[PDB]
Amino acid sequence: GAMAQNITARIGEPLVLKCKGAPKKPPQRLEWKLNTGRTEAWKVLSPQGGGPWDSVARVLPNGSLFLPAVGIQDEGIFRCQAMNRNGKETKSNYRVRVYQIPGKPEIVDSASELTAGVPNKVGTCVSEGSYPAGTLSWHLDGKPLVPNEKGVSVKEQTRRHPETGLFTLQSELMVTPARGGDPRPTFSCSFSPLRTAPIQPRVWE
Amino acid sequence: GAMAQNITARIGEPLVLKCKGAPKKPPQRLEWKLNTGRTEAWKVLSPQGGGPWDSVARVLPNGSLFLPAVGIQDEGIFRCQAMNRNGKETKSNYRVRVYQIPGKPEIVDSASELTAGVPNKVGTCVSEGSYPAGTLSWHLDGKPLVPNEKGVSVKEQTRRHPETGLFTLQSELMVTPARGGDPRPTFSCSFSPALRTAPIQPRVWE
Amino acid sequence: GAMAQNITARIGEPLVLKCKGAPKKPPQRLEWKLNTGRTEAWKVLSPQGGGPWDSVARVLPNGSLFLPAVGIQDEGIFRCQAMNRNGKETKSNYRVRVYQIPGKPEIVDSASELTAGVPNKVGTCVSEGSYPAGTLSWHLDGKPLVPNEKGVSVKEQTRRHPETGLFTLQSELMVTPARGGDPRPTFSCSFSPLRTAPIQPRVWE
Amino acid sequence: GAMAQNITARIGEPLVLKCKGAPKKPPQRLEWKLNTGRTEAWKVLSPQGGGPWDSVARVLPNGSLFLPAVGIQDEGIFRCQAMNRNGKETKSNYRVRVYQIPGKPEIVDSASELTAGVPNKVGTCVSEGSYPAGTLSWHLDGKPLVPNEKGVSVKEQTRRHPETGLFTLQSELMVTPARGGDPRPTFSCSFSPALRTAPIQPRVWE
Ligand SMILES: Cc1cccc2c(-c3ccccc3)c(C(=O)O)[nH]c12
Ligand SMILES: Cc1cccc2c(-c3ccccc3)c(C(=O)O)[nH]c12
Ligand SMILES: Cc1cccc2c(-c3ccccc3)c(C(=O)O)[nH]c12
Ligand SMILES: Cc1cccc2c(-c3ccccc3)c(C(=O)O)[nH]c12
Ligand SMILES: Oc1cccc(Oc2ccccc2)c1
Ligand SMILES: Oc1cccc(Oc2ccccc2)c1
Ligand SMILES: Oc1cccc(Oc2ccccc2)c1
Ligand SMILES: Oc1cccc(Oc2ccccc2)c1
Ligand SMILES: Oc1cccc(Oc2ccccc2)c1
Ligand SMILES: Oc1cccc(Oc2ccccc2)c1
Ligand SMILES: [Cl-]
Ligand SMILES: [Cl-]
Ligand SMILES: [Cl-]
Ligand SMILES: [Cl-]
Repeated sequence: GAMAQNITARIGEPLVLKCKGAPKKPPQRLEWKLNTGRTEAWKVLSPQGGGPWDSVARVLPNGSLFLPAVGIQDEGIFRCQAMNRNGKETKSNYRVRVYQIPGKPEIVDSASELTAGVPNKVGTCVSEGSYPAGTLSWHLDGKPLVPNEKGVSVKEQTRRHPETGLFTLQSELMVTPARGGDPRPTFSCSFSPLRTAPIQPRVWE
Repeated sequence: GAMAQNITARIGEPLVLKCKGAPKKPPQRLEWKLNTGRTEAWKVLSPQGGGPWDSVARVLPNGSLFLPAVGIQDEGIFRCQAMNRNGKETKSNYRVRVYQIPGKPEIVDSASELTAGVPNKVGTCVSEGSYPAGTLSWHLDGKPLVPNEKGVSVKEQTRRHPETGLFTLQSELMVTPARGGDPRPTFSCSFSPALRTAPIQPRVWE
Repeated sequence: GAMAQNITARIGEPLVLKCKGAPKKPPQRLEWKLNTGRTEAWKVLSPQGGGPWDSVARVLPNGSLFLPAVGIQDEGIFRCQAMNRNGKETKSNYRVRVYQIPGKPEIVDSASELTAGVPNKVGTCVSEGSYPAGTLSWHLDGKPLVPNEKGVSVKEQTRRHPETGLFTLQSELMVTPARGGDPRPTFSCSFSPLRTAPIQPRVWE
Repeated sequence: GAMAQNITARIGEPLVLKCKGAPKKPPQRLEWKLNTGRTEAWKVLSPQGGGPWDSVARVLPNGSLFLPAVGIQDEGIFRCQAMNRNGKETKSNYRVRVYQIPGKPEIVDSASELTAGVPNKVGTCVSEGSYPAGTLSWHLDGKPLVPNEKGVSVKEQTRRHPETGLFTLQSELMVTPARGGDPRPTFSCSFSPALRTAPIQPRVWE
C-alpha cells in the first residue's frame, strides 16, 4: 500500500483518527475512506454522516474520525483527504491493527514430582481472551525453554470464542530432566504476543 | 475434502443436521466436529454440551445438531461420527453454505425519454440484503441485456452493511438505442445469484 | 466499493483494460492502481513501468493496462486516472473476476441395473479444472434432479490441484426409483457455474 | 483445533514431519491428512502416493511426510494416524507456520544535519524478502524509539512481490531533537518480526 502511520487499537476501546490539514470546525472540505473487515473495498464517510455507519464511525466537528468501541472487523486502512482555508490538499493514511490482551495465564494442572532421565508431564497452562491468538511460552528458573529441543516438548491448542472471536490457548509442557540438576526447579508460563505463578516440583535422581 | 452432502442454509433460520446411525435417544456414542467461521480448525461438540457453544449449536436428544438461527459465520463443514447398538460406526459429512435473499429490487431513477443513436442513462436499480452479494441483471422486452455489447454498458457498486454483513447492490444501465427500433421499449432489473422490478417504459426518438 | 465495470477474465488468457480519457499515445498524465491477490492494498503502476511487475502487468502505449496471461491472483480491482490534453480528469474503475472452464464432465462409474422402491447408486460424475469450484448437477430424462428431496440423494467432493489451484469435483447420485415408472430412464450429469453422455440403466419392478 | 506441535518452517527449505508410532519400514497401516493453502479442507496422502501431490509432499519409507521445498501455501495443519505391530493407534498433529528472513535492512537515504526543536526527516530504511511482513524499528543510541511519542513519528509502507509473495518494507523516521541533547546521535534501523543496519550519525544544531 502507501506510506502509512501504523495504529494499534485495543478492542472495546474508542479510537480517534486525526484528519490532518482540516479546518478546526465546519465547514470543511474533507472526506474519509476506509477499507476494513466491515467494507467491500473502500467505503466513503462524510461529515454529514447518516445511515448504519453512524452506529460505528462518525466524523467529529474537528474532522477527526471516531469509533466508540473498536472491534475485530475494524482492522484495515483508514484515509482522510482535506482542503485547508487556502486550498492546499492534505492526506492522512492509517493502517489500523486491532488487539486484545488476555487475562493473566494460569497453570490448571501440574506435576508435584518429576523423575530425572525420563519424560514427565510438567503442567498445563491456559490463557483466555487474546486477539490475535499469540502463544504460550514456558520458562525454567527464569530462562526460556525451547520447544522440541531434545528433552523439552510443548503441545498447544487454540480455540476461538464462538461469539467474540477472542482466543483461548492451552499449552502442555513435557520435560526429561537431566540427572544431577536442580532438585527443586521452578517452571513458569507466560503469554507471548503476563506470567503465571511458578510451580516448583521435586525431581528424583 | 471428503464426500459430503451440500446443505444451503438461510441466514436467521434454524438448521438441524442429522447424525446418521445414532441411537434414537440417549445413551449414544457420538461426536460432532465442525470447522466454520466461528472456529479455529475443528471444534468438537458432545451431547453433554456446555459453555459458550450452547448459545450457538447444541446436540439434540436424537443426536442431531441444532442451530437456532444460522449466521454468516456458520458457513463451513459439519461432521458426525456415531456408534449404533450393534457397534458399527457411521459418519455424516455436511458442507454448509449460507445465504440470504434480498428484498425485491427497485428502480430508484429512470429516464423518461431516450434518444436513438446516442448513449442514454436508462436507469438505476438497487437491491438490499443479499448474501453472498450476487449481481443485478437488466432486461429489454423480457430478453437479457448483455453488458459491454457495443451499445449496452452496465456499472455496479457493492456495499456491505457494517453490522449485518448483508450486501446492497446498485446497478446503472446505459444503452445506445438503434434507429428504427421499438419506440416504447420496456426495461426491467432482476437479482441474479419475485426478484424482478416493475418495468420502465421510456419513449425513444428517432 | 465504487461504481465499477464488472470484467470476467479467463485464466491463462490476456486481458486489456482501457484507461478512458487518456491521450492516444505518450506523453500521457495517467496512473493505474490495482488491489488484487498479488498486492498488499493498492499498488501503483505507471507508463514507465519497471521491476518485477513488468512480468505481470504493463501499461501499453495507448495507456491501457495489459496482462499477458491472467491468473487466480489477478482477481480484484483495477483503476485508472488520466488527464486529457485540456485537463479534464477521467476515471476508469474495473472489478475483475477470474474463472476457468473445466473439461467436459464424465461418468466414471454407473449402475447398469436399478431396483425400483429401494435406494440405488446410479453413478459417479467427475469434472476437472474449474475455477471457482462450481458444482455438478444430475438430470433425469432432461429434467433437473433436486438433491435430498425424498428419494434423490447427492454427495459431492471438491479437491484442489496442489499447484494450479483449479478444482476437481466428484459427485455421486443415489435414487429410489418409483414403481410403475420409466423402465429405461436416462440420467446425465452437467457442470453448473458442459454435459455428459447419458447413462441408460434398466429398472425392475 | 486439537493439541498440536507448533512447527516453524522456512520457505524454500525441506520439511520432514514424523509419523509417530509407525513401523520403521513398509508395510505400514498409516495415513496423512493435511489442510493447507493448497487444499480444499482435508487432503488424504497415503504411502502409495501418486498424482500431482507427488511433486509437493510424499510419504517416506519410514512413514514420515517430506516436502522438498516449503512454500507460503504449505501453511496449515498436518496429521498422521498409524497402527503399530501390536495394534495400538498413534496420532501425530502438527501446526505448520511458514516464514522467510529478509536480507539485511538498509538505510537508503538519511539526513546529515538535524535542527533541534523542529521536526526533521532522519532517514528511510528498506527491508526486502520477509514472510510474514514484519515491521521496521528505529533505535537512538541503542535504545528503541517509540513511534508517535510527541516528537518521534514513523510511517511505513508494505509492498508484496507479485510472484513470490515476499514483503518489502520501507520505513521513514522523523524526530524533533530536544535542545541541549547529544550533538552526534546515532540512529539505526532493525527488522522486527544481523538484521540491523549500519548506524547513521548526523549533526544536530542547537
Ligand atoms: C495515498 C493516500 C494517502 C492518504 C489519503 C488518500 C486518498 C483519499 C482519502 C479520502 C478522500 C479522497 C482521497 C487517496 C485516493 O483515493 O486517491 N489516496 C490517498
Ligand atoms: C471423512 C469423514 C466423514 C464424516 C465424519 C468424519 C470424522 C469424524 C466426525 C466426528 C467425530 C469423529 C470422527 C472424521 C475424522 O475425524 O476422522 N472423518 C470423517
Ligand atoms: C472511485 C474511483 C474510480 C476510478 C479511479 C479512482 C482513483 C484513482 C486511480 C488511479 C490513480 C489516481 C486515482 C481513485 C483515488 O485513488 O482517489 N478513486 C477512483
Ligand atoms: C485430533 C487428531 C490428532 C492427530 C491425527 C488425527 C486424525 C487422523 C489423521 C490421519 C488419518 C486418520 C485420522 C483425526 C481424525 O480424522 O479423526 N483426528 C486427529
Ligand atoms: O465527503 C465530503 C464532504 C464535504 C466536502 C468534500 O469534498 C472533498 C472530497 C474529496 C476530498 C476532499 C474533500 C467531501
Ligand atoms: O460515533 C457515535 C456512535 C454513537 C453515537 C454518537 O453520538 C455521540 C454524541 C456525543 C457523544 C458521544 C457520541 C457517535
Ligand atoms: O463415535 C464416537 C466418536 C468419537 C467419540 C465418541 O465418544 C463420545 C461420546 C460422547 C460425546 C463425545 C464423544 C464416539
Ligand atoms: O504514474 C504517473 C505517470 C505519469 C503522470 C502521472 O500523473 C498522474 C497522477 C495521478 C493521476 C493521473 C495522472 C502519473
Ligand atoms: O506485459 C508484458 C509482459 C512480458 C513482456 C512484455 O513485452 C511485450 C512486448 C511486445 C509484445 C508483447 C509483450 C509485456
Ligand atoms: O492408521 C490408519 C488410519 C486410516 C487409514 C489407514 O489405512 C491406510 C493404509 C495405507 C494408506 C492409507 C490408509 C490406517
Ligand atoms: Cl475453535
Ligand atoms: Cl462497503
Ligand atoms: Cl484438496
Ligand atoms: Cl503491493
